[PDB]
Amino acid sequence: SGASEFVRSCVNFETNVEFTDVDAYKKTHTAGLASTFVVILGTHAQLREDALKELPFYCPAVAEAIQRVKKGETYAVLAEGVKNEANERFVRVLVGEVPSEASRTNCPARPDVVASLLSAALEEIKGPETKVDVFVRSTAALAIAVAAARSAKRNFTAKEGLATRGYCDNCVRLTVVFPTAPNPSPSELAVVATSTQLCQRLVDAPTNLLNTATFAEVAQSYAKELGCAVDVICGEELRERGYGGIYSVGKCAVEAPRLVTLSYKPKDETRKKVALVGKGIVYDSGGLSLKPTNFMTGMKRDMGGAAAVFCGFLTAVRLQMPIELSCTLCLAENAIGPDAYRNDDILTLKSGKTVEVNNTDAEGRLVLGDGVFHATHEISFKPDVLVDMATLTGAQGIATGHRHAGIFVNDEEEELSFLKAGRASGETCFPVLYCPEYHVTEFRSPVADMRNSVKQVNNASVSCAGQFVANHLSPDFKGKHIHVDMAFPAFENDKATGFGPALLTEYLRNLR
Amino acid sequence: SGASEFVRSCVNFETNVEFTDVDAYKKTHTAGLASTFVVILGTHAQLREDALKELPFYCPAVAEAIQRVKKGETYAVLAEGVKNEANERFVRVLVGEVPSEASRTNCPARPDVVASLLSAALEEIKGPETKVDVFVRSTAALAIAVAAARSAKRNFTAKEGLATRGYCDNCVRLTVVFPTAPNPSPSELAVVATSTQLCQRLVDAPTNLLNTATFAEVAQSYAKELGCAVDVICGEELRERGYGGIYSVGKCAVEAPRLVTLSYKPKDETRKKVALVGKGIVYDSGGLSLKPTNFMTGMKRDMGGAAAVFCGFLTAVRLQMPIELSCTLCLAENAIGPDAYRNDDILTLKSGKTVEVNNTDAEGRLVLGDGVFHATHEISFKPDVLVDMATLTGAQGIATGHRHAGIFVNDEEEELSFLKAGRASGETCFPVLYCPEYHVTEFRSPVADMRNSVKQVNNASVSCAGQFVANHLSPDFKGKHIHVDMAFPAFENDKATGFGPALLTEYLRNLR
Amino acid sequence: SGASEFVRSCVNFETNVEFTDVDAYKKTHTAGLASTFVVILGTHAQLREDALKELPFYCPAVAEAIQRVKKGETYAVLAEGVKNEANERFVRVLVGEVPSEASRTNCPARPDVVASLLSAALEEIKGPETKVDVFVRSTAALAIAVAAARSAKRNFTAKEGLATRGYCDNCVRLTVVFPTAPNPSPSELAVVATSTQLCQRLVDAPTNLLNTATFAEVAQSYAKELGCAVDVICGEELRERGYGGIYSVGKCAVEAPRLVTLSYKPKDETRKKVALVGKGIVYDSGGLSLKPTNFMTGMKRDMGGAAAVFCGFLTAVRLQMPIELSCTLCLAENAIGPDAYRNDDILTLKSGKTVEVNNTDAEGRLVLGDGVFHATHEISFKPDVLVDMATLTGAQGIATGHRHAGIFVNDEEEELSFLKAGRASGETCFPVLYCPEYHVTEFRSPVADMRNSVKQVNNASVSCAGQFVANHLSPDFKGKHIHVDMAFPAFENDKATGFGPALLTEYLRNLR
Amino acid sequence: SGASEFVRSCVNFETNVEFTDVDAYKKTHTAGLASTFVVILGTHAQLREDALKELPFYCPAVAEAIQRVKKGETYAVLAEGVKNEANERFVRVLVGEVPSEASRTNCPARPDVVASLLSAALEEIKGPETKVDVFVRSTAALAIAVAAARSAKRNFTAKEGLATRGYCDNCVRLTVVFPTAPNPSPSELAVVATSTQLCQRLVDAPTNLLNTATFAEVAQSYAKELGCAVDVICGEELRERGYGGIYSVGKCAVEAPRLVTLSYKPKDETRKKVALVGKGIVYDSGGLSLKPTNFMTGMKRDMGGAAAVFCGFLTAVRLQMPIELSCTLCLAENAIGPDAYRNDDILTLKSGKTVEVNNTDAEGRLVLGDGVFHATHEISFKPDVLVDMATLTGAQGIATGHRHAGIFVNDEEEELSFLKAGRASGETCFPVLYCPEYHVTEFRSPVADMRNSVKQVNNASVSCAGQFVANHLSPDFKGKHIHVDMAFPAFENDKATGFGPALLTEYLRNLR
Repeated sequence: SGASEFVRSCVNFETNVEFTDVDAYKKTHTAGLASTFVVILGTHAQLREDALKELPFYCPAVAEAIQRVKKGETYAVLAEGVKNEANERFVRVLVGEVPSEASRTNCPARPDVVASLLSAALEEIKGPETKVDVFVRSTAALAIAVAAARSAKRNFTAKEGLATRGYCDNCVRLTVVFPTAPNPSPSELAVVATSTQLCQRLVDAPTNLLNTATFAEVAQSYAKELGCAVDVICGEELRERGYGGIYSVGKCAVEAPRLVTLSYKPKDETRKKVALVGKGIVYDSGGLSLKPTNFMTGMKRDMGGAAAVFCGFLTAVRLQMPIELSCTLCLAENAIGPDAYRNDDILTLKSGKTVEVNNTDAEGRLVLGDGVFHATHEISFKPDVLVDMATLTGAQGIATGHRHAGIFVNDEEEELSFLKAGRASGETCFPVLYCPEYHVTEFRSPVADMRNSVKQVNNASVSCAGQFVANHLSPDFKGKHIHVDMAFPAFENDKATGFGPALLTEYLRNLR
Repeated sequence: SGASEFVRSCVNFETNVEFTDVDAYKKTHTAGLASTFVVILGTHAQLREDALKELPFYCPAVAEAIQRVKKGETYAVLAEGVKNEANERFVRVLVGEVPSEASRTNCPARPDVVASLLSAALEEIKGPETKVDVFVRSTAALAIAVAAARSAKRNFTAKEGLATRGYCDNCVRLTVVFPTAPNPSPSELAVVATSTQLCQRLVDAPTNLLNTATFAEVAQSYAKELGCAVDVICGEELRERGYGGIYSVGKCAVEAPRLVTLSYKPKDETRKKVALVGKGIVYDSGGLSLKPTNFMTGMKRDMGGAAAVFCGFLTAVRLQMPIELSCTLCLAENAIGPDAYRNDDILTLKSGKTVEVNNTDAEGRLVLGDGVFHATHEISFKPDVLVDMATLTGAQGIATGHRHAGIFVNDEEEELSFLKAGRASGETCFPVLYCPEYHVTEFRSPVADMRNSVKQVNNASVSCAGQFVANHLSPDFKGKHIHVDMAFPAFENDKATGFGPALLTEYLRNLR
Repeated sequence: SGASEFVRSCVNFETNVEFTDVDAYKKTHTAGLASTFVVILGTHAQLREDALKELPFYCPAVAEAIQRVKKGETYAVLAEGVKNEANERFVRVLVGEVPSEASRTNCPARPDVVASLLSAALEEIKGPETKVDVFVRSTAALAIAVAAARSAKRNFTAKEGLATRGYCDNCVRLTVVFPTAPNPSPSELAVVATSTQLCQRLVDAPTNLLNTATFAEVAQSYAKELGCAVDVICGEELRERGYGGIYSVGKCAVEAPRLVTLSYKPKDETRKKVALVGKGIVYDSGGLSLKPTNFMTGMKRDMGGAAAVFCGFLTAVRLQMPIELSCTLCLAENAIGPDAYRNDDILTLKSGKTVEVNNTDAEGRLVLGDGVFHATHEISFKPDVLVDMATLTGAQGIATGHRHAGIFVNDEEEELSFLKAGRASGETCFPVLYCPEYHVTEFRSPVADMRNSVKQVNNASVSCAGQFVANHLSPDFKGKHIHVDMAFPAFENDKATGFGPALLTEYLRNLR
Repeated sequence: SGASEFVRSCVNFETNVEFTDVDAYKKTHTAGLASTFVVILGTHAQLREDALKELPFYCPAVAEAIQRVKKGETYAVLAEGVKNEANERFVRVLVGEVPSEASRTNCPARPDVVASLLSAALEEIKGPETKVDVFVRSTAALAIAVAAARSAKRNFTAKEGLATRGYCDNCVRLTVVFPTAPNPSPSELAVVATSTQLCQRLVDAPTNLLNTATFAEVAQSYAKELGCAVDVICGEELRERGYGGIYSVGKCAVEAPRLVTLSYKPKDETRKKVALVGKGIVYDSGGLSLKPTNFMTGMKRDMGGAAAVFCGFLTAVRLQMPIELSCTLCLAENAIGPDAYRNDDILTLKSGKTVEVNNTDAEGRLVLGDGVFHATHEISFKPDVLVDMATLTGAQGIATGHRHAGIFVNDEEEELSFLKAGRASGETCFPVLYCPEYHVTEFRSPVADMRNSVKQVNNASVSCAGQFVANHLSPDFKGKHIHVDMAFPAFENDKATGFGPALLTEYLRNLR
């Protein structure tokens, strides 16, 4: 009933962020400013432009704020003599200075800071459904929209009885104002913002609300709404049909494991054919290889990859992108108990390859193994590109850091393409070593085709986990393979960031 | 059947210790000494008094023992020419010297040493139901009675087939002889000794004998005997009635969790109204936050708080104290398995506050949370004082040591009062920091009202665990709150001490 | 070279904080406000008082700030139309709301929040020697002065070439304005603030600047300035004169250990006689019991106790308090190397008692042992009270938390008195268990009078370390003994707080 | 004594490998085969070519070996009827099959397998100076030469009295035979092989032979031989001239730290100007941040970076490459003792920036910091490119694995160029994240310009160590910066690989 209230919240989810521009704002709001809380974000150079002097909140207090504000920080004032709909004497104005410096591996618009400046600014807002206008000087529309959405306080929350108000603190109604009409359009940015926030909510929902059944149910309802095909292979049907990876990982849990596959065939021409596969570990105990407490917190987030691909798919269908798409969610709970798969058991994955389990907490790659094979051999079409997303390795952070998802890719060109998409979306990635000839030796088994956990921990371990998944691709698959490890990018300041869908959306938007 | 034999043992439990005085001993036993094993305990000054020279076991051997015995130690002799009922040539006499030094935070009669000297003396006794007379020179009746009771070999034991003789080695029948008629009276000391020993037996019973059902059953039978009301909220009834703390902690176990509440309304005037709440974790695995083996031994003792309050209650009813009393036992097993509450799950306690679990082994405070709210909002009366007892923190030892229970108290005066009661009973306490404004910040949650385990371990962690419990008190409760952490005082030399009931008894006896 | 520049900085240290009141501010600054950056701190009730409306920075913007500001937080505005000396259009005004809630163990004026609000407010100030006025509504002068001083950015720092400008960033000149003439007076608060900041600087100085020689040298120069007697027992003189604790702990280091004793006899006659002893471990490697890296960072702060007592002394002499005072600094570096005292070596302390070392990282209590004996047996007078201060135990935090120094005290009345002094100064304390009879057994040695490290870690270990020190008091000392463990209170947000001197000052000021 | 014998061995070092081709072999050795031990290495396709049938060891036994041999493995036969100089009945022939599969990040000629096949083949050779001919089918001359050199048993060794025969087991004289005249030439490959082996020997020499003095002495003697300028800044001269990083790291050791700089100006004019800087930690104890035993073994290899750049330089000078070159060896021992730099000390590097040490075992970046600044500000010319090489992070392995050195590079084009050079040399690299904006925040200090060890371990830690070094580049340096982390590539099967010099050689050879 808390579950079914959280399901209804996901199924009907709309965003609290709208997009417009300065001139449209001027034509529409002829009754002065339409809010009494205003955030103005730009670089030092952008904030010093004459154009700012004509904006409806500009006044001498705001000009002083611009002169005094330091890089990376906000400077708040009360602006007087700025007419407004509420007829307040004062308007609250925050000015935030964004750094201009950006490395070649980073988004030039620095949405990392935009997000955190906005986030800090919005902590002053309590009341329900308060109008806030964010005037931005960057024209990197997509990156900005993501940053705004993930910062708009639509997070999962069960504080102060909010379980009966959609597990959401509805404190902010946000309007982002670009300098000029944005590309992409306002309504596309809204669909993107909606996906980012839904992903954010799915990731931080506790497992007692989001389990394999409830997640499957969300996908099914969205499937009906969007006019998409959907297929669920549940529980014993997985064992009987040979899906020994995902089945064995999930069979101990109270809610059965499931492979959930959604399909979209566009009405217009198909420019490409793409398969998405996502690690949907709704909770990770570690299994018989039990994690210590300090590593087991935040493991409700082990379904981050499935949320990312689910929300990427949802975006692409709503934007009616000209790409044939499958989306496979690999849903399981990694529980501990008498029927838990063991360290030494030998599983037969759907690939037909045998796996000796030497670590029950290298489970995500088992479910992805079955997912990727399903995507390359069991569905209605042959994808040119396969993207698998997972929040899998604590070594991901060590390798590529908190803000760059590690990517293991079998084609230089598609890798570059995927990196460009991260830089444009602000959901940035960095490559890990692609070198299968070295990685495969880490999984040598004396009794099965392979083990699931590396012999040496100190040997390109993010890459190895990608290689394990690659080992279960259909032998006839000759297409491009992108493996994303997004363990740390999926959360910031101990809250989900909604990372993944906008990355995908940008990558897919630019396929030809 | 071993269970039901242990239940019958608890339900009919009588003590093996009786109390009298020197002059009553002289009038009654006109056939010489009534035993052939005699222990004489006092300080250096007490033992050198002329009065000793008139005692029925005094003789030249005993006088030499007194001259030679060292502080903290016993000195054993065979006394000749001391007539006795058994007509033995010799009488075994042990003389034990108690230190006189006692700090302001300690019981001046030093029952710590009395206990350990007596304990050592009674190791020479094997045979069944052997009469032993302990002549004590201290007049601190209550403290002495406790020390005697906990040292009288009525411990739980399953050695050498003793499962079929009440899980008890019935080797000693003990008579304590004070210098003068004691205050309180012999029969009150017996009731106290009975409570101490029953508590001792409950604590060291293994969980395969004492689980949530069997403990509940003991309470129910005592309820019928004493003419007290009793109420049990069991298993699914806890989930359905919103007791999400205690339910979630216990639901994985084979025996269901239970809230067991006993009530006593005195026949005569009510001087005060007091609620007792006790942590009844019959076994602690740690749950998904599994303890290492060396920390998981002695975790049958995690119900020590429930035993303490149950036995305190039982004493107060049998002494017909003029206080209206409730006693709430928070009974659960913290098991590991598929339906175990998770690190990241969000529980709704009966308080209505949401708790994000970041450590499944900070479970006692969850069950106490529901207990204290039940006691402050769901029962027939409004208590002036609430005492919650738990064996909860390994940090308790670090803070206040092995012999002083840590107390977290919201009122200086009641704290002092409670400390005086510990010093008189010899079940000593010491305060921990009371400072809610600092403790509450340790439980900040990004998704719920609070977490259950501290962010920083190094920040008054015994106090913090007390504060967590305080957070779930009914908002209308304006009364005094005493939180006792008795982890280490509950056992000594790897055996239960029966700590708690006499502390309570003394505190309650002195309320006005 | 950098060392003698840091010595000159300490020797000539003046504070950047001045104190006054509203009416004296009004008579003096008749050109309006004397700064253009203003902080106003008070409680919700204090900030809503009519009196505020007449202060020289009050205006409608500021009134709105007061209505909107949240508890524990600051709210910044630009105030227009406010008379000021610079005649700026705007004055920067920050309003900070202090909580009114304070436990019985806490300072009612909540300087903890005052400090952190001020600290946050002062992060906007970069330029040199910028005038800032802090109007406070609390009349708890002493607490406020400390909070202000420690928050005024006079910290030790070697950033950006500041080694040649006294290791100090001179960015703020601070004026604190009370509602009425403060008690104590402005010039007394300035001396106190000077002491707090000097202590703060000594504690966070690195050991390559503050070693045993340089610290000794500071004390000697201050001694000459203040007209105080001073005595140094250095290196081999310590071994030869029997100071085997402090000598053995320090003898491996490059700079020799030293006992530095300062004396002050007042001009007025006084009955009151007090000895201060401080743990001066300029760096703690752990010795042969080497600390891991994550515990060894911040161990330049192991001289916190010596800084505290040195600065308490300096305050008391500058205020010409009517108390005869000695101050003994126990200076050593705990280094690792061939001549490092060993785990198993047997030392002969000055007390004449032998100590078997079973942990080289329980070193502070060794140097304090020699310090306290020196203070109770080797100096010109017999103190009524001995206070020893040390930053010693990581268990201190576990016991009494980050903000309350643990106190081990042999006299209930003096303990209460010392607690009252912590509450008034805002440098709060809380008692630990005083029970020597239990503590002494933790130091049983089979080959010497005692060990130095507890057998059991989980047995009132802060108390035990206090007891060890007590064991080396002169046998003829019958006076009051206060042992302060200030490990965690000495730092906050990874910067020194200057904790200790004001506590002492307040305790000493109120000796009757 | 053993030291000066190891110095003489390094100074006069000649290789045991010679290079030729099939046709030149045929014209020269007209008495048939010039050895009686023959290794033939190629791929499945290469080994089945008709050309093999005409080689002087071909016979029906060898043909069967080719048909039966498995990939990655060797297959040995005794070949009969093969013309040879010794006129033996049989010639020992080993056929090794190399895989053809190579990823885009790997050397296509797979010298990794060539090396290990050759290595296995050469384990049969014991006798002194035994002639072995290796016929290879790959034309990747440079890669092959390296593989051969590092596999030719010229390793450091002190077994069986070999301390008096140059710490070298002279068991093999090796002749590598390509299909056609190789590019580069035989005599260039010999110089390269000489460098690889010398590097291999320097890396696995124990510190009791190779310390900072002895390494400095080798460099000086080579300097004289080659006609190169050389400069040494030794011990106290480093402190006095402001080199606080390298000085502080090394000052505890018995042999003083040294900055050793060699220069080469070519005879031909050249625009290209390159600086090499190498981490020369001759032994790493960890300092006060002491390593456990299992991490401290192989720490004689912490000078791997200095050996690499020293040997790269030596190659480039002997080949008279048209590049102006400096080579700075940052020589120190990281010892433990009383004058060991501390965790909390604040160092002033030559850059003029202050460093708060929060880990004494992040020492290599301190010495490199002074090295890189010296190279960019204190030498006779302004390099266009700076390459710093170090064996620094155990995280390097986690990130980029055992065979790919991690590279942190400030210019995408130069990175690609450096990667191409690793693929051609077979000393392969892979990029780590370049994103200074994220890395610099990991080194925030409250008392100095920066810390030296990351706050978070799980945040692109190889990259962060690179960034630290970058922070101490001269502010006027606008050139390209390549930071190489070669911790694991420097050793294989617990023996030094000689990694680095050939990578450099190839990169330098191809500068445009």
